[PDB]
Amino acid sequence: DKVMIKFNEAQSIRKTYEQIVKRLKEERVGYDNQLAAIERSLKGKEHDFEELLLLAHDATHAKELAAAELK
Amino acid sequence: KPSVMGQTANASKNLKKTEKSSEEEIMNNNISSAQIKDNNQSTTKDNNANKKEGSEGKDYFTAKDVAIILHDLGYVATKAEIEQMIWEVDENLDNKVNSYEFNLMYRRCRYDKTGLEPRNLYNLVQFLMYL
Amino acid sequence: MREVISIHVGQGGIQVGNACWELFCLEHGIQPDGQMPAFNTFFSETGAGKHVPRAVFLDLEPTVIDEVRTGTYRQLFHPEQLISGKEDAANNFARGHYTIGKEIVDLCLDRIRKLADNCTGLQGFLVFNSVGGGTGSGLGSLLLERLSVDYGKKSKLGFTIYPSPQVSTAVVEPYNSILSTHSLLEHTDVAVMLDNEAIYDICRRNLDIERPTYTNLNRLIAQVISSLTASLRFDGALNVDITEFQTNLVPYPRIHFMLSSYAPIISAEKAYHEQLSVAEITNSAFEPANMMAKCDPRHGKYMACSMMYRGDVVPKDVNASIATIKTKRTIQFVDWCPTGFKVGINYQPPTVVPGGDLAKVMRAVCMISNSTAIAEVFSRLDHKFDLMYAKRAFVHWYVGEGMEEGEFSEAREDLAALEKDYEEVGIET
Amino acid sequence: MREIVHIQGGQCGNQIGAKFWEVISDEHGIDPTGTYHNVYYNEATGGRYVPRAILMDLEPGTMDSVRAGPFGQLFRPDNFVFGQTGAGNNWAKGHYTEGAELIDSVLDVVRKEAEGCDCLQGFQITHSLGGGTGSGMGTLLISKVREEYPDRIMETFSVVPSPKVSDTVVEPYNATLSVHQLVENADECMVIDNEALYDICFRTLKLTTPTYGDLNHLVSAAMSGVTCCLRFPGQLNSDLRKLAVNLIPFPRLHFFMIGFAPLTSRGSQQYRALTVPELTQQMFDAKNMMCAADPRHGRYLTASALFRGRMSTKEVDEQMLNVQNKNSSYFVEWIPNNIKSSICDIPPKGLKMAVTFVGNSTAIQEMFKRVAEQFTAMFRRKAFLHWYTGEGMDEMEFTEAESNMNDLVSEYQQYQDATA
Amino acid sequence: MREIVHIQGGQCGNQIGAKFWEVISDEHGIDPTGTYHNVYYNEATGGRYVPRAILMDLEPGTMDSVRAGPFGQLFRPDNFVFGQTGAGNNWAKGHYTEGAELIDSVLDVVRKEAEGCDCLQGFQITHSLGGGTGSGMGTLLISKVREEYPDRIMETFSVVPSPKVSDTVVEPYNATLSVHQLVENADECMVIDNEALYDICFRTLKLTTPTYGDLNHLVSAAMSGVTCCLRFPGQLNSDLRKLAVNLIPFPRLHFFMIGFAPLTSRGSQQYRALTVPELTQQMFDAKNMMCAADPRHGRYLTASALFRGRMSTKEVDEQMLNVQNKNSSYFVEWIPNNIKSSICDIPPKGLKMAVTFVGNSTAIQEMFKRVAEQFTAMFRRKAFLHWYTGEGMDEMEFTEAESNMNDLVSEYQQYQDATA
Amino acid sequence: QKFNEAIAVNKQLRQQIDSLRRERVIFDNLYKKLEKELHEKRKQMANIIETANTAYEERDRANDQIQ
Ligand SMILES: Nc1nc2c(ncn2[C@@H]2O[C@H](COP(=O)(O)OP(=O)(O)OP(=O)(O)O)[C@@H](O)[C@H]2O)c(=O)[nH]1
Ligand SMILES: Nc1nc2c(ncn2[C@@H]2O[C@H](COP(=O)(O)OP(=O)(O)O)[C@@H](O)[C@H]2O)c(=O)[nH]1
Ligand SMILES: Nc1nc2c(ncn2[C@@H]2O[C@H](COP(=O)(O)OP(=O)(O)O)[C@@H](O)[C@H]2O)c(=O)[nH]1
Ligand SMILES: [Mg+2]
Repeated sequence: DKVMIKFNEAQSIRKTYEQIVKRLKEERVGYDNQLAAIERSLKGKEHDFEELLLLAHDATHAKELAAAELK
Repeated sequence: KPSVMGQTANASKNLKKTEKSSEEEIMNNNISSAQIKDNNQSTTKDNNANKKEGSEGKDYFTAKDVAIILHDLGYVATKAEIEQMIWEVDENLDNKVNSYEFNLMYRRCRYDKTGLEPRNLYNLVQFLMYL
Repeated sequence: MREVISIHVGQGGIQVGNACWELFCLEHGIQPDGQMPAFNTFFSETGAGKHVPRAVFLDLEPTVIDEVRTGTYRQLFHPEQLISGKEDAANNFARGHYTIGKEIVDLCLDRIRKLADNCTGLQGFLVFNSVGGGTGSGLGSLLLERLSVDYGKKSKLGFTIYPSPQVSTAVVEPYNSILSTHSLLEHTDVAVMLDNEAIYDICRRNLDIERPTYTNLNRLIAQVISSLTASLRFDGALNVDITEFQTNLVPYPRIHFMLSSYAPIISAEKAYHEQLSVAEITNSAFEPANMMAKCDPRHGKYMACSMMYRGDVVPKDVNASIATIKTKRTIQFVDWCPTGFKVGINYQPPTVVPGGDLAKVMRAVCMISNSTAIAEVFSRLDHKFDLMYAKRAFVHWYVGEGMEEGEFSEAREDLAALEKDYEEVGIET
Repeated sequence: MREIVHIQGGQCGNQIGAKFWEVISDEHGIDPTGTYHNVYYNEATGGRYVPRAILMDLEPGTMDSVRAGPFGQLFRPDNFVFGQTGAGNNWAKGHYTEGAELIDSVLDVVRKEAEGCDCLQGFQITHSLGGGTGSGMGTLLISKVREEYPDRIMETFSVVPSPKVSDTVVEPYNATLSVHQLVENADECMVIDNEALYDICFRTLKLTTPTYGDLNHLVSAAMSGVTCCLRFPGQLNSDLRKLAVNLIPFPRLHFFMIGFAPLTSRGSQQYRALTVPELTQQMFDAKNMMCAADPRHGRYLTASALFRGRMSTKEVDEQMLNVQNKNSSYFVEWIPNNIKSSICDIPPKGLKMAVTFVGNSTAIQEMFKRVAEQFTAMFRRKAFLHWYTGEGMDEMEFTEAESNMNDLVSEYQQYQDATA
Repeated sequence: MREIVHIQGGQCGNQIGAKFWEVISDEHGIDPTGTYHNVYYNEATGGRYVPRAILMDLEPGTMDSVRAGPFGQLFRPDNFVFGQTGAGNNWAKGHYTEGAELIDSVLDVVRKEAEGCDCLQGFQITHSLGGGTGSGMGTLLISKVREEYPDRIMETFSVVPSPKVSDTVVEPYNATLSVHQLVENADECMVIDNEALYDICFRTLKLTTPTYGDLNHLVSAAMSGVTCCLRFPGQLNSDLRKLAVNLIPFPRLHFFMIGFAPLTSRGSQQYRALTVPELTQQMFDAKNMMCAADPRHGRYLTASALFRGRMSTKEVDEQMLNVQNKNSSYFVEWIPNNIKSSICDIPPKGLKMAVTFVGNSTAIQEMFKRVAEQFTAMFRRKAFLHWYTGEGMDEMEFTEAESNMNDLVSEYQQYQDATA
Repeated sequence: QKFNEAIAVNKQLRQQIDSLRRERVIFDNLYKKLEKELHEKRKQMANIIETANTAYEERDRANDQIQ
């Protein structure tokens, strides 16, 4: 009798554990998705910085030629 | 009723999960659920958790403290099994129990759909809040 | 540049893909050996100068799978693109989307993962899932979900085969179809529907063969798909764009379920006796008897139409046929789209398969149209679904597999939202 | 793959299993010697194919007789679960005193045959409801295998008490005791009866000197045709679970009538043509069933058809469309497209076509009610009771078995006419 | 090389040695005549291979009978150490009055056979514990050879008093007297018992007319399979000392149970397949042991396996991994990877595979306790004592033998459950 | 016999499941490391309008001087 009770109990425990495992699997998928998205959004960061480099360079290059003429 | 209570919650869960099975027999997700789980005035739980467990007070909690609390409760401190009680809910770094991990575990086990998550470590938190 | 991926999931999609590739090789000049005695879109490089298709044949029931792996077309497919299950989905959606789907989904995702890594310029997906069965419903739904959550930006053209209007190879078709329609909305960016009755009528009284069979049906679908992909395969006069297909045939992301048609379907015995002019074919083009699906042309008011001309086609006969069809009252368009016609000329005639009923002719045209008639198929599926859901039938087969009961209803009024929009978009002002 | 295990029970089930293995050997080209001259067979060194077929029974004379006839070497010498006393037409004998000590020999051997495979999609039981051994022992095996393996599908090719006469005086008792333990743990009960089997071998087949091996051959050809869509290719294949879904809309009304075709006279086998419209005529003909319940005195909750042979699919489509068109209210209309259809791609041995019709309908409820009627008659007036009551059974269980049968049939009948 | 010397003792040991030499001759292609048609044999002019096998006993009728049967020419005419009186089922007779005057004839002949080799890696004794001669004489030889040669490994294929009946009335006395002088100077006691041997030749092998030559053939096939990994090549070879290390973690718990495989029915020898998973099933099956102690009523302190035949090593790896996976707590978990595995590269005569399992486990302690129980019973109540006490033995030694057995078993049991 | 098989299957399932549990735990530790790393890349995103603004205020000054 105690054997069968504890066996059914261990069954319930394993069911519990596979429930937890599949939940952790789905949240791992969610991690993957959020990660991919945020990685793209942060690639946008490097691109925006890279372009403003050239923008700053142009804004200085025009002023350099302007300096001699206005003087 | 110190040991018999940890046995009550155990046996109630044993019946609860049988009925949970019966229910199917008859007929950033972690944080998105954490934020919404119970936000009661858990200053009682925090002050009590530090007052009974947190000794040094640097966001860190080990097996020695739980073992000494168990022994002080008049409970037969199983020499090495208390490690599993420390581990069962540790999810980021094995042998890392932060106050934030207390929040996460306490909360996921307090407000949820089914439970069954450990059902066995935060029963002690339930006991310390109980008395 | 342009590469297109095709999943053939289920038992319907896998046979459709068998015929697709058996026709693709004979058209491009590939023998079943994998040896060939352009093909950029379908055929890859193996470092020995020969071709392995960029497609995956997926199915829970392994029968047709070992059929293809020990048939005559073994030398084409890669052993990495044929994965089998040892069970089915019991024709219910839950066993194919909840229980048995999860251990095949990651393997298929890794295979197409590496396959999209293999080809350089992916342009679109083609999901081939006859929803009538549990696999083609649930596993195809989950495949489309994962495809859209991983890729997303790329277009997906689903050739889904619904439960037929009144005939059925299964009784629990109404459940596992309404449930796939949910995922079919978001994921299948454009969904060219298929049903069985119209191709049956076509094969019976159009090619004059007296028993139409599934091999002939899949060959005929493969011929339609050849007329579809010829524009990207071979060079044409005015090449069309498959991303133009979306921007011209999706007036709203809510109306993207589209139907098709093909001309000419004629035996050689009447091809030798018919003239089959460029203007003449454009009439059987919109012929309601020629219709490929269970849609009525006068039921829907045409919102977008793409014509696929292939062979020896001169543009002005095309332009004058557009004029005559827009003149005569038997056709009509939506008022908000004053011009809903897009045509694409191609100088490649249809290739011929040995052993086919199909006849070689100079000019071929393929119609693909976004209209509002499909809502009748929608409501007709809803008929059977409500007639089964009102009485509790097969509900246990679904709930005993990790499925809740409310998904039946949520999918029912999900497809009802399509029926609503499809009549709200096509009215006057 | 998608395995089967063939457990038997009673002399009836033993003979039927013997002839079924004969048929499947003669179909797969297997001699009585066990060679080829795995979905059913097992590999054995020396180039042999052993059927994983277990023969259990409380008497060995049946065991000896099935060993003696041809195709006997198929069964290996361990799966002969030997009973020495015999239940002697007593459900108590066959289910409690000898059950509770044969269970575990059968358990060891069924675990043997089950671990022998990789994926055991379904079981296979053939037994009786009237014989003490067959009934009690068989439904007990069903209960046990459904206790440990909850994920398989249970299936019984079950013979019931005959209408015109009861084969054994306690047919009603044993039959209600078998169905009471059949309903919940048996997933597909193909209902057969010796008398209707007699009718189908008599009427249209000229057979004037029949024999039990002959009826076994008939029902075994049917038993092979029900599943021949599995081990063979086909344009539109199925299984035990697509069939189970398309057949049962409720876990209770899952008892099925079966028929197989073609079957015509032999002297007239040349004068007639042989076509698929003729196959439809043949079995949608009322008389071609294998149960003493004409289904057109009731309604079809649903029906499945499985073809064998390579013809078109236009066929099966016009087939179930035409049959629904006229015998519509002979079916039930509350469920759409209640006829399911599949195709196996191979014809029978020596012939052109085969067709298997299976039906989840509501005309076996009268069979159940006639069983319960005979039971209640002998039951109140206490006929033939001490054989059950002096062996650790009480009539409280008899009352509950009778009432449970009645409950099953009450759902059957109300689902016959439920419409909305 | 890595020699063996085969000393025998008692009629039991004599018959077992005879049949073991028969088996090894029939395996190495040696006739009863002694030709080939050195790890076990010796070279002799004329092209002969003599087994260095010594047969000592206190009675010559056994000697005559083992000479008479086939394969008798193997043993050369000096190694027949002849006893004329017989100990007559008396440990005192077989160990003190006749021991202390046969010791030295045996010493001269064992020095003979030991100098005959270059490196004598291990001994070989087969004797009894119950027969006066076998027990006393044999444990005395063990003491003497372990006195002069401390670097060899001692090994006894020892038969114990039978459970259901004692073969000789003083089985308990002689058995405790043998184990008391066995523990310290015998390094590997393979425990065998006539009754379990009967069980293994009866149950799964159809043998209905057994014989002592048959049990001898069985245990000699096992005795050849335990060491066949030595004289033959193999991908992963072992010896007596790798085995001894991997088997004993303590010098006391070094008594081993043995089994050999394959052994199935012959009429059913064709229906079954024949694979290494089946070999594992065969002997990790409880009933296949050769001792009256089901090891799953105890725990495995450790276990070694020795294969024969050429298959992969993936096999043995998944083998002991799978078996540890389910019958884990059937073993002891305080020791890592308690299963050792090796491969001999040659299959048996006429068959495909062979497997030998040896086990250092804690289930023979109950055998020891039943021996001590029978002893103490006859011992306090003084049953059958003057036969031991009127021949220069005192019961102080009996008390110490009993207590020493009890001490051994007390360690066995506490090491069963010792965990940390 | 039933008891022994029960304990066998329980041990098998428990070890098999806990291995994969720890594997998914590590997969979540991947979120742990990245969230921090991509937050650092977000701090780098904060070098937009700041440095784009170096450009823009330098543009004010430069083009104002030109005009
Ligand atoms: N056009 C076309 N349709 C097909 C073909 N083969 C099967 N179908 C359709 O597919 C439907 C069933 O879809 P599937 O998902 O493939 O069925 P299944 O593979 O048995 O799925 P399960 O029930 O889970 O085993 C049938 O009703 C057919 O109408 C084919 O070769 N061509
Ligand atoms: N179809 C068929 N039925 C049989 C055969 N032999 C017996 N039966 C039926 O099986 C029933 C006997 O049940 P059974 O369990 O075998 O009897 P028991 O072994 O004494 O308990 C009778 O009602 C017979 O009608 C046979 O060869 N074929
Ligand atoms: N396995 C086996 N055991 C035997 C055989 N003959 C005798 N025995 C056992 O050996 C024991 C006799 O011991 P033994 O020393 O030979 O008797 P002794 O010579 O009179 O002292 C008995 O308990 C028998 O069970 C045999 O041929 N084979
Ligand atoms: Mg399928």
